[PDB]
Amino acid sequence: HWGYGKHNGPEHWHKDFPIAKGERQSPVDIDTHTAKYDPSLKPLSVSYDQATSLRILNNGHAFNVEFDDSQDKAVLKGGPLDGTYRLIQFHFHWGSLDGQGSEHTVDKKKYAAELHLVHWNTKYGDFGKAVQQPDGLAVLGIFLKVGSAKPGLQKVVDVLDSIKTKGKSADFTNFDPRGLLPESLDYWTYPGSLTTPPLLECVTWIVLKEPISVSSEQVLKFRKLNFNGEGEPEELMVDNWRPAQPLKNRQIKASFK
Ligand SMILES: CCCSc1ccc(S(N)(=O)=O)cc1
Ligand SMILES: CCCSc1ccc(S(N)(=O)=O)cc1
Ligand SMILES: [Zn+2]
Repeated sequence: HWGYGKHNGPEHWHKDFPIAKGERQSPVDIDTHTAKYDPSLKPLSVSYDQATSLRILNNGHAFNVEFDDSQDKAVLKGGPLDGTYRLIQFHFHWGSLDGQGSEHTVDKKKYAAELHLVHWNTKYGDFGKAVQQPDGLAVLGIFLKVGSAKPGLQKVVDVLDSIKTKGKSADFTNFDPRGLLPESLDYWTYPGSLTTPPLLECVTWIVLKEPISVSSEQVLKFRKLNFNGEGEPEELMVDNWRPAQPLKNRQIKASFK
């Protein structure tokens, strides 16, 4: 099965998921000088006041914090979007070292990690139908740099020891994802894909310019997770990022400057 190793990592994915070589794959390098300021872009509207987290899961690739998406509760709208997108889960990608881990890059800069808040377009009724559509998902991407701790992250960090290995889950209620946002909602946007198999070309990417800071100790705890299941040989969950893919026929637009 696919993963992030030498034998099953990003360069192999195309053999099971040939869309890996498609026309709108993610992530990409954001060349900030060539990104077009678009005065028609609206402010992003992030409405997470009624978000209801339920559980956190080690899926063998990353961990997902899941939300009840059965009502209209935690929604993303505006920005480049038409319509209303409901939060279903967030997860991260991170490195073995502070100098790598993000999926998107900014003028070839890698960040230590990248947060993905995944939302599906309510016009398609549920997530599984949304991923079959070109405007099915909106993923809000936020870079992480190492510096001062992110206090709103610590509840996630502390639960990680209970989901160390593939397939473990733990109740995770009352987690407020507003505590993971930077101060500014200035962003870049472009059309792309899921960054893991099945690599479906269903995502409007919205990547915030301002990173959040997390501490060295917080990222260290991400790196103690394991890609293996309980009772199998330990493989630290590190370097679970896909490298930048060809931009092909796409324009990255900026909401700012
Ligand atoms: C059960 C592991 C078989 S080896 C292998 C299987 C699948 C992949 S893929 N194309 O990355 O999904 C890569 C390596
Ligand atoms: C369709 C099953 C995969 S769900 C899924 C896979 C990848 C992402 S990502 N890393 O945000 O593009 C978001 C959701
Ligand atoms: Zn992701």
